[PDB]
Parts: sequence; structure tokens; C-alpha cells
Amino acid sequence: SRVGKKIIDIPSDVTVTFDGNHVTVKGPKGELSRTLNERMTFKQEENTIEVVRPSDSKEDRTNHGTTRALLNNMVQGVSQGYVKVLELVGVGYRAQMQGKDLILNVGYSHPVEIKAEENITFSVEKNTVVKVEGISKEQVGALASNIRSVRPPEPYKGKGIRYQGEYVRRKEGK
Amino acid sequence: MKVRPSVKPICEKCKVIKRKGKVMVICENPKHKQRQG
Amino acid sequence: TKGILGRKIGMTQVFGENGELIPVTVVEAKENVVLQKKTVEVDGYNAIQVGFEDKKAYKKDAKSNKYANKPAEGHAKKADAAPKRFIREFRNVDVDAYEVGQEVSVDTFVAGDVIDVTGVSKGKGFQGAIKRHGQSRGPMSHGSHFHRAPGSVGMASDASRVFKGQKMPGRMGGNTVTVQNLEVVQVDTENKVILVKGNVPGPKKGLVEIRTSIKK
Amino acid sequence: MRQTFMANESNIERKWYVIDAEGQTLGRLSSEVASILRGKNKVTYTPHVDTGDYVIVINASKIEFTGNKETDKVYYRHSNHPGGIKSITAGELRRTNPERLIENSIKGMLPSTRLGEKQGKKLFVYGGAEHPHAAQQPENYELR
RNA sequence: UUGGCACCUCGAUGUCGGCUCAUCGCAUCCUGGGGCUGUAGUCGGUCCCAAGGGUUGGGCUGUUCGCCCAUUAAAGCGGUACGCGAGCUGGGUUCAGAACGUCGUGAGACAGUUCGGUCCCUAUCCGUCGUGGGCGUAGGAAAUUUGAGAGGAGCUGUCCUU
RNA sequence: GGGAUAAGUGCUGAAAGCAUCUAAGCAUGAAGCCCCCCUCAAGAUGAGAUUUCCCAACUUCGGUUAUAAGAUCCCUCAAAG
Ligand SMILES: [Mg+2]
Ligand SMILES: [Mg+2]
Ligand SMILES: [Mg+2]
Ligand SMILES: [Mg+2]
Ligand SMILES: [Mg+2]
Ligand SMILES: [Mg+2]
Ligand SMILES: [Mg+2]
Ligand SMILES: [Mg+2]
Ligand SMILES: [Mg+2]
Ligand SMILES: [Mg+2]
Ligand SMILES: [Zn+2]
Repeated sequence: SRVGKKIIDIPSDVTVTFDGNHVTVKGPKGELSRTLNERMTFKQEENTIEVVRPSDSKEDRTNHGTTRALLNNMVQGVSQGYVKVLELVGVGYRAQMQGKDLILNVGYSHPVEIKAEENITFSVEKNTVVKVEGISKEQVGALASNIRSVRPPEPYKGKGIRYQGEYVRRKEGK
Repeated sequence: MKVRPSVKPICEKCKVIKRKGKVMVICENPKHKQRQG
Repeated sequence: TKGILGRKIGMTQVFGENGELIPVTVVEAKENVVLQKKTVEVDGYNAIQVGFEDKKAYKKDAKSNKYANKPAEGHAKKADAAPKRFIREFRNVDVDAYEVGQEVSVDTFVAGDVIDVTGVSKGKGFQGAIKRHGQSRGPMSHGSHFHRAPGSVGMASDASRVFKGQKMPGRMGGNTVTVQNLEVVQVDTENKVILVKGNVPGPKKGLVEIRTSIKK
Repeated sequence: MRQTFMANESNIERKWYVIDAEGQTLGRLSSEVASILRGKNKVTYTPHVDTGDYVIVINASKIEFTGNKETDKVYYRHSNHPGGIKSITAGELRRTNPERLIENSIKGMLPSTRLGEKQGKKLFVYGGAEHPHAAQQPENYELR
């Protein structure tokens, strides 16, 4: 696992604490705690961390790559955070913020409201762009997916909620 | 989705994968999406 | 959530605000008292036990259910109440809202309350499959020797038996029935009468249990 | 000459044992308990009498399965009514009624006889670590 | 399904269709959830999941079918002795009468037709539906109950608004 | 309405520096499943719970006894049959 072999460089500000299998990572933006694979062994240096796999068995190899990535994501997340941007397309499609919660109008009789989650921030620009910001890459990804799911992009005109950098296949209706 | 005993790449982009013990083909082209069954 | 015990008196009609004819059932729910409060601690569940309709006190050589037996008299006395003909538990109500020996009034319910009425349906005795299970008759003419019979009760060698739940002649009625989403048209405090819109199960003089509707 | 000893109620002594189900495979625990209940571990074992000992199983909720049994092992029961087949998974049974899971497992390893039913009644199973049979003064038993 | 075979039944395992009562499978007719589309929308096509419930009345014919009229969300396909005659019918078929065509010298004959033509049984056991008595449930009782289980229910249209 | 799911749809994610819904992990998802609703139900021989009622003399000291609370016979009946 080349991914597993690659060391994670701890930012000077960020501090990583390992308790048994569980690891708690503290950074300026937030603190993230997760449980890594038991078999994997972690070597910690002041400026870097190395994950070590006990055996070359597939199971150990698979977990090694995953474990490294999970730890890397936590460290990066606390340091810089992760943000996903979604852009509404089509006339009359607008996004607005009701306190923490986000309100979406997407060609439905009912307005759609997405509640904010802990360690997540919802921000809207121009009422056509929504950005989800959080320490956890997964949490940002999940909420972005939920927002995108409210109205997925249509093929013919591209109308819908889409990721900013997403590509949509286009078809000619008539 | 195409459900068939013979699941194979239709184009160069098609990728054979296994999900939940099932041979499947994933592709940018939706038509080439396949699941063995 | 509220509950009361009453006797069905009969049916009548009331004219609504817009002059619509409202079929109603008159229930008399006098003499309701909370005999006991069941708790999770002692009983494993919370309920109020309500005794309805006073019965005569214990006598030495009582030959009928009109006079309270010594066990019954004691149970009622613990609530400081007269012995009761009918006793039922209400699990729907909040136990805290009630105290033992408290009278439960008809005024607990108010007009427009949606209620479920529970009672034992009228007995019909031994009844055939047509009336009991609403089956079709056989032909009355054209050579038919099949009129009110139940029909085939099975198949052949595969199953060589009748399945459980085959519909056959038997005793019909006298079953507990709950009619849901009925409405309290009116409450008469003076006569201790609750007017329930529509009809409820059982003969006149039958026991009815009125509860706040489970579905809301 | 006929000299074989025969155990009878007068000479039979039944003991009480506690077995912890925590970290034990269901079947392997089950097979061992079945032998204890049937008196197979006694030198005075006699077929037509119950020479077995009472068994208390604790922490039934913590019994373990191998492979995908939790979802793929299904218990089927019929009500004797047409189409009356009802199924719950072993995993769900463990969550909801762990005592039944253990009890049915052991009873299925006991003979379907009047004696076998009696021997199954000597089994007491509890999902938690606490049992109410302290008066019986049960002895801890370690599975071989 | 049409057959092949001739293994249980010839000291009898009643046979078509309908009626009554169903019950099960899912290769799903409708309704629910999806993928792909040569999917603009409205509609469709095709495939996957799904058996919870639902799945109409007539004309003709003994009919099963099938065609037709009018509907319906839909008018599903199969198994259960082509389910069910000690539950019903008895129109067809499969006795004795008679006739036509036809064949036969004839007596007669015909998966050709035509008309007429006896459907028995007081339920012992299991099974099923109801309804009591005994004993048990470590004293004898009266009331009120928990719910391990088990059964039931489970369908859809149209219109208005957006 | 709730919980868990199907076909699906994903998020994060390596084996496999990419990619990938899956392997670890995390979501979402049917008239279906388990409930929610209705009815029966402790012969549930695993026979459960609560409240109340009854509680003495004899005796060979083994136990018996009619009586208690209670319930029936019999009788007048119906909302029951
Ligand atoms: Mg091909
Ligand atoms: Mg009819
Ligand atoms: Mg007649
Ligand atoms: Mg031969
Ligand atoms: Mg014979
Ligand atoms: Mg299928
Ligand atoms: Mg037949
Ligand atoms: Mg027959
Ligand atoms: Mg005939
Ligand atoms: Mg012939
Ligand atoms: Zn392709």
C-alpha cells in the first residue's frame, strides 16, 4: 500500500494524540476523534506520523491504505477544513439561510429546508451558490450529497442542484 | 441497468467492478451500466 | 387522554347547527369513581381502575351480584367508595391527574371530542355461515340441493384436512368491539349523559367504555 | 453376572452451575451445556433417570456467531394457520430475546423425550450478568 | 400442454363445465420503490425490487377457451386428484328408445349429428367451527390485569389547489 | 407515524499513488418486513401480576374435621342461550 506507506506530516499547530486504537486530533479550526484499525501500528514524530502494517496480508494491506488516508484527512481537516460548493441552476431556483438552517426553493410547491449539523457551516452566495464547510471531509460530503439530492441536475437543460466542478451529461429533448 | 449473466465492458471507458459479491460494469455512459444476474 | 364507563340507554337524533340530522347514542356515565391507581413500581404498568354504578352493600346471605361480596367491599373501601357493578382499567389516562376515590365526571369529556367506544356486541346465538360470515347462498332453484351450506371446506388429497380459520357455523356476536373516531355531540351534567354521534356496540343497558381516540 | 449400577432418585445428586456466555460461540457453548444437563459428565450416568446438573447461563446477549449468521441465519416458526410462516434472524433474536436464542439452541441438542424435556427445564438463561438463583449456591463452570 | 412409459388403484381411486368455499407459487395485471431510454412535458418502451391488498358485469356457446358489448387502477398467469359431486348442479360426455347422413349383403356401426333419458349414504376416527365439565397452576376465594404467542386489517378512483 | 431493509442512490475509502458505493466505516431508500391500529390470549404445565376477603378446634401429633370467605343445587328470568 503506497498510500499506507506514505507518512502524514503533522502541521506544527495541529497536535495528534493516540489512545490505543482510538486517535484524537486537535487543530485550530476543530478537534476530531476516530478509532483507527487495531492491527495497524502508528509511529509518531513531532513533524510527521507513519502508519505500519503488521503483515503483507490483503486485509492488512487494505486497512493500511485506509488507515493512513483516514488519519491524513483528520489532520488536514482540523488544519484547513473541507468545503464543498453546490450551485443551483434554472430560473426561480434560489437558496436562502434561515438562521443555521438552509432553505432551498427548487421548482417545488413546497419549500425545502435543510437543517445545519454540528461542525458544519452553511453559506449562500447570490442565492445560486451554497457552500458547506466542516472539519470532517465525510460530514461535508454527506451534507453536500443531501443538498444535491433535493433536486439532482436534469440532463436536458442542466436545471438542478449540482457540485460546482461537477460535469453534467446533456441531451437534446426535441 | 442491464442485468445479465454475461457482464463485460462495452466500451474502453467501461470498468468491471465487484459490489456486494456481484460482478458489475460501471461507465460514464449510463447505457453500459451492468449487473450480473 | 380521558376515560369513562357508562351504560347504553338507546339511540335518538339531535339537530345540528346547520340543521343536519345527527344520529346519536345516549350513554349514562354516573357514579364513576377511581377505585385504584396501578403504577409501574407495583404493577409494572400505569393505569387507573374506575368502578362504575353503585351496588348494594354486603349482606350475610346475599344470593346475587346485586350485593357486594366481602372481597369487593374491601377493595372499594380502600378507595373510600361504595361497591361497584362494573370495574375497568384505563391505561390511556395520566395516573397523576387522578386521585384514588375521585369521582370521574361526564364533564371530563367536552363536545367535539373524538373518542373510541368499546363494548360487547349483541349476541346472536348459533349462526350459519351466510349470516355469520356473509357467504353467498347456492341457487334456490335449477335442481339445487345447496342453499345455506358453507361450501367446500378444503381441497383433496393435498391437504387431506381442513385448515385452521375455515369459516364454519358457530356462536355469533357477544364479542368485544371498538368503534373508532366517534364524536361527543353533547354532555349533560345534570342527567350525567354523554351524547355520542353515531352508534355503539351491544344491547341497551350494556356497558360502554369511552376513551379519547387513540388515532389523532 | 448382572452387576451394572443403576442410578435412581434416592442416590442422585444434582448440582447448580453458572456458565458465562460472554465471548463464546453459541453452538460450542450449547453442545457442552447439553451434556451437563443430560448427566453425560457423571460416572453414575443412567439413561432412564435424570443424573444431570442444573445450569445457569449468564450474559446470553454477549454470545457470538461466526460468518454472516447474524443476518443469514433465520429461525422459522409456523402458527398452524395457512401461510402462517414467521421468520426472525439470529442477530435480531440475539438483540430482542437472547435467552430464547440460547435456550432453543440447547434444547435442539436435547432428546425429544419426556426425560429430555425435563432436562431442558433445568436450564436457566439470562441476558445480563446477574441471575436470581443465589439461594441455589451455583458453582462457576469453565467450558472445556 | 400434446405425448412416451405402464409403477400404486379394475372384491370401483366418479369423469367435462359451472356453483360454493377457498388456499398457495411468483415467471407481477393494478397499485408502491428503482435503472436505462431512440426519457422535452404529458404519455410510453424495456429491465430490476416487490405477493400487502386489489384484480367488474353482460351477449353467444354444455362449454373450457374464444369473439363481442359496456366498464375498470387493473380486468395477471399457474399449482392444490386439470382444488372442491359422503358440499351442490348434471347442460357435454359415457347404457337401454328413436332418427338423419354415411358405411355394411346383413345383424349392426360412426372422437359425425339429432331428440329423450333414476347423482344413494343417519359422520366412527382425524381435521375444522363453536360450546361445556375435570384436574393442574403447593391454602381457600372475589375482582382487576401483563402479554409469550396467535389471528385480523392492509385496495384504490376522480376532482380542486400549487 | 417509527425501526430495519430490497432493487437502487450515495459519502468517506484502500487493496490498486489513479479510480472505485465496500473491503473497514458512515448515510439514504418500497403498498413489502418488524411495529404502530383491532381482537383473542397464563393449559404461556415457563400455569405470570395487583387489590381485596377468609384464618378454628380436635388429634394417635401422622393428621382430620366440618365450617369461613366464597360458590352452587333449586326457583323467577333475559340484554344470554
Ligand atoms: Mg450479450
Ligand atoms: Mg349468488
Ligand atoms: Mg330446496
Ligand atoms: Mg415392464
Ligand atoms: Mg376395497
Ligand atoms: Mg421477482
Ligand atoms: Mg378437478
Ligand atoms: Mg369429494
Ligand atoms: Mg346429460
Ligand atoms: Mg364412440
Ligand atoms: Zn462504457
